Amino acid sequence: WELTILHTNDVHSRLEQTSEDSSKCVDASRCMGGVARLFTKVQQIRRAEPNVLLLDAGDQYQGTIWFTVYKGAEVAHFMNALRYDAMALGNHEFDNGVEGLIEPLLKEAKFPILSANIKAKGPLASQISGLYLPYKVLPVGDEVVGIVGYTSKETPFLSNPGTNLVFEDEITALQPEVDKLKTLNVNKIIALGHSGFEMDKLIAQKVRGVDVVVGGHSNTFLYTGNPPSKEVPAGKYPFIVTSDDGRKVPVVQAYAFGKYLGYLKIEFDERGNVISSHGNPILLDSSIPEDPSIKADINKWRIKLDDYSTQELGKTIVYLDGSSQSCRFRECNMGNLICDAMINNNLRVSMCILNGGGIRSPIDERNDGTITWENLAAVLPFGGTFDLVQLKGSTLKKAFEHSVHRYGQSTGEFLQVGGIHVVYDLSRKPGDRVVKLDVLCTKCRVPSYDPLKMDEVYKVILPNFLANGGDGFQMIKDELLRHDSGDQDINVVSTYISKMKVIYPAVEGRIKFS
Amino acid sequence: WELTILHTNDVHSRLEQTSEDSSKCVDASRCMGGVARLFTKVQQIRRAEPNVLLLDAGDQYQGTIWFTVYKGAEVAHFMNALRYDAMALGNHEFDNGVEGLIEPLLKEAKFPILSANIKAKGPLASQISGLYLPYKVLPVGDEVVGIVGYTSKETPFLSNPGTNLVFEDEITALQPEVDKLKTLNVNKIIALGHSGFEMDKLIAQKVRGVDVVVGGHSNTFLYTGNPPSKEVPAGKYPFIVTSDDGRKVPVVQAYAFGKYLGYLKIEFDERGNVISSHGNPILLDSSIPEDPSIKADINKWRIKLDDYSTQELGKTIVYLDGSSQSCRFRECNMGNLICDAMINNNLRHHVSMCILNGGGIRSPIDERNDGTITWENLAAVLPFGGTFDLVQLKGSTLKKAFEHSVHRYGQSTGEFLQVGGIHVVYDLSRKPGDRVVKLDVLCTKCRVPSYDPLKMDEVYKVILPNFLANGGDGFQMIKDELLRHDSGDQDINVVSTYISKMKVIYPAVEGRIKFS
Ligand SMILES: N#Cc1ccc(Cn2nccc2-c2cc(Cl)c3nnn(-c4ccc5cn[nH]c5c4)c3c2)cc1
Ligand SMILES: N#Cc1ccc(Cn2nccc2-c2cc(Cl)c3nnn(-c4ccc5cn[nH]c5c4)c3c2)cc1
Ligand SMILES: [Ca+2]
Ligand SMILES: [Ca+2]
Ligand SMILES: [Zn+2]
Ligand SMILES: [Zn+2]
Ligand SMILES: [Zn+2]
Ligand SMILES: [Zn+2]
Repeated sequence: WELTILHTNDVHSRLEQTSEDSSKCVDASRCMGGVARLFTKVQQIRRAEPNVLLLDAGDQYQGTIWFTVYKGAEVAHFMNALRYDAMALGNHEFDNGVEGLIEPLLKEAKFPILSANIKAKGPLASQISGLYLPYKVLPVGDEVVGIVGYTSKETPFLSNPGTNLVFEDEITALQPEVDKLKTLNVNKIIALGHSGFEMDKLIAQKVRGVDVVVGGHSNTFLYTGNPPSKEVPAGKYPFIVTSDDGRKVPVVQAYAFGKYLGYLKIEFDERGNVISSHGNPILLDSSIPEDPSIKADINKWRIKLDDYSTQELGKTIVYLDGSSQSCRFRECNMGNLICDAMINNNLRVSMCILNGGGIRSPIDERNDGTITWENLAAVLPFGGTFDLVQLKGSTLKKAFEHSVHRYGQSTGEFLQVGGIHVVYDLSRKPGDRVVKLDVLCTKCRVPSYDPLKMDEVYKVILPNFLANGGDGFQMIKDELLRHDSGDQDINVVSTYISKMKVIYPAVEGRIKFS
Repeated sequence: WELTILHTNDVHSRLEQTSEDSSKCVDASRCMGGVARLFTKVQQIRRAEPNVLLLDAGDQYQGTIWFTVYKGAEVAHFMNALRYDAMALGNHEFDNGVEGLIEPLLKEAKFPILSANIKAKGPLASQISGLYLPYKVLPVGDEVVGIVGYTSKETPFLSNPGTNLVFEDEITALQPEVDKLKTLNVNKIIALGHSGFEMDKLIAQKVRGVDVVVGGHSNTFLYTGNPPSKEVPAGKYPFIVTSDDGRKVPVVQAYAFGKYLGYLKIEFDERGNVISSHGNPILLDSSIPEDPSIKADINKWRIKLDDYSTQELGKTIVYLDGSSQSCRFRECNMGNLICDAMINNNLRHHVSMCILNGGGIRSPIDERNDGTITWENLAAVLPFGGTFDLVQLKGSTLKKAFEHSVHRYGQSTGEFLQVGGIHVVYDLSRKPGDRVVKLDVLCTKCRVPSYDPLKMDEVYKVILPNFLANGGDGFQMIKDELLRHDSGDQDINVVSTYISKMKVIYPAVEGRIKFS
């Protein structure tokens, strides 16, 4: 018995086709992704193959003005038009609180929404009953396939789920669900969820009964053979994990932003054991036509976003690299621009820290350098503030160690900086990787970089998200000596670009590796 | 027979009293120098000692809006009121060309103006004839004292003396003059000139018959004992040179900007040989009152200078270090500010690299006056009225410019480069012309700018002053090897427009220049 799995993850409000770097589509002839194109490819597979499932591994919420304006209503409408079979909750599904998940998405979706490790309590428990499920048993031809869902246990530190939801350990909560399916004679089981590639391999190894793992969160690109675009593979597609019960478990992910459609063909025996598997993500480029009916519908919804002011805030003569491949791994000029904008607005304090997890999109310079509100909203969508904090040298050293404590997994805590020169040695054990930390003096007439002192006190400008312990920055929230509310994030950056008129941020050696 | 030599050098238009860093006077209670205070000190010494000479070793011209507006007429007027006995020509006396030296200074000074190594040719020979002299024999009581002048051989690369003036080697030109003085029965000889401390010491050692050397140009601070202010001594006052003809020759200098009055008391024998010498520069601080007559006259002349729009151009929240002790020796934030203003103004109407000679940065700016920056504060930093131009350069040409930048490091010369979009590391222990150990530059043929090592065979677009594109400060490799040269915007206007745009400025020392 053969099953075809079609899968998307971390679409992040890319409803329309985009530029290859997943920023706004300008040169339409070379544009990729979007739901209109995705529908054409999905229909080509469904008409050719008998047993097909279309799955989403979370983070459809947040990314463009489509979500700023429609707040998830666009997600339910277009995922329904594409006839997704199941979706697992991501951390971004909680960005507008529980109320912002229930009303636009859970009540309007015509497909099951899954998460086995999220438990509701108090008054909310009765209100959210049946709105999301731990699993779904789906008929596929004359057979049945069990799909078990999971969501990152880190969601309370990344989003707004509130106090009436408990995030259990993924492996602990998934085992009673898989066991229940096996007692119900469901021999084919897919683990679909949003925790990242490292947790996906752990679920494949330790959750007895799981046949295939379909994940997201880490924007992992897997490929077998010569890759078709700029994404570099982290391993082969699928990635094979040998479980603790000696079975080969395929693990898959399909990058992010709807650029690719994941495609895996599984050969099962009569007892639901995986005999073999093969496939690859499919690049959704201009050679695949956008579906005419979906496009016409996308255009109708686009009218409300078209009333947004298309006025030029300013110009860039350089590419503004806000890609996660850069800003979560190294110094990126978008990070330097925002940290310099933060310092400049406040002086109208020489040090700045900014998590890569907060930088959500790059900005292209080829459209006569024009920067609009729409371009900026995709970079800074959370509506947070840039606040003043007083920190000890020891707290600052702890935040920089946390910045790289699990380097290489594409996590949000990596820090972009202003008025700070940091050197990291990744060969050293976690918590002892900062080899050099020089900061700009304040008690000096002429500013210059001096070694950080553990017993000294520093004034830093950072997002209110980090002062509140976001991205696991617990040492900031617990040890800060002062915290003053600042100006709105996007407004600080638009004001800076308007004053400067022409911007040119560079990678100047603020972050170095040994 | 006893003689007291009072001496100034590199006053650089500091007519009014200044802040101790020699920028604008704001907190008057702590202000120093100025001609009014100098007059009180000179008057105190003249009434105490019968045999006194007041000498200037050049570079009175250029430094503040006093020179922008009065163009040397303030120099002649106030040097006459102080009754200077003689002055040697400096490089800055040629900033407004030969016509700018002849009309307001040579024609109005009531004292001799000297230089034994400058020779006139062409039609100027007849025009300038006798306006400046190789020497002057001065009566001092019952005796006579010979004073021979000299000017830096480097002046054509630093100023505008023109094609009709020839600069000879100092030692070659001075010896025939000193020998002539001996035949004229002049047994006491002072060499007064503007070539720097290293040349002053060579003059003392090799020019037979010279008794004392009074110099300038290098802003050298000499002192015996504990110094009274922030200047660090380069040696004792006086510095003693053992001459080739077997004598002890004192060499003196008195820093710059009229902050100090050089004071040297000499004991001569009957044949004009130095028996002994002692003194020190006198710090002209608040303990010496300003002469009321000179002060009133200074206030009268300042009326026309206030007409300069006192409108706040912008604000600084940091000290703007444009001092020579910094910008001629290491990375200074005033240099970073100017190079950033040069790149920003050019990108307004892709050029990522900037070079700027420390010799072009003429004053710091203080942040304590509510951070206010005016046209007067700026005109003291950039007074030459030059432009910031676009040039195309080979990687080899740029590497050579950075080698020339540190080829004779430690003499406080102007060729040291301040940078923008460049990361340079020097190792001074190495031979000259092989001191540049690291040179990284910002890419231009990239979507994201980043630092990459310089390539000898590569071609770069640099913003620099027109002065450097024309071989100023000895940058012959720039003038001779550049591939393109476009005219730019006025230097001072580029910096003021940037400050007005930014509103609040805070330049830092970031590690653009490093030493190994
Ligand atoms: N503890 C805590 C905590 C404090 C504040 C918030 C505020 N908040 N409510 C919903 C979304 C946001 C929000 C706001 C701002 Cl300004 C953010 N910058 N980055 N970032 C982000 C989002 C996703 C990932 C993935 N990995 N890292 C991430 C970081 C942001 C989330 C949330 C939680
Ligand atoms: N070769 C040649 C050459 C080319 C151009 C000029 C222009 N020029 N005419 C008079 C004064 C200036 C002038 C203009 C500008 Cl913008 C200058 N920046 N620095 N600097 C300077 C002056 C003094 C010292 C001492 N040491 N280094 C110096 C450098 C400047 C002089 C002069 C000569
Ligand atoms: Ca199975
Ligand atoms: Ca003698
Ligand atoms: Zn995501
Ligand atoms: Zn996620
Ligand atoms: Zn001088
Ligand atoms: Zn000079």
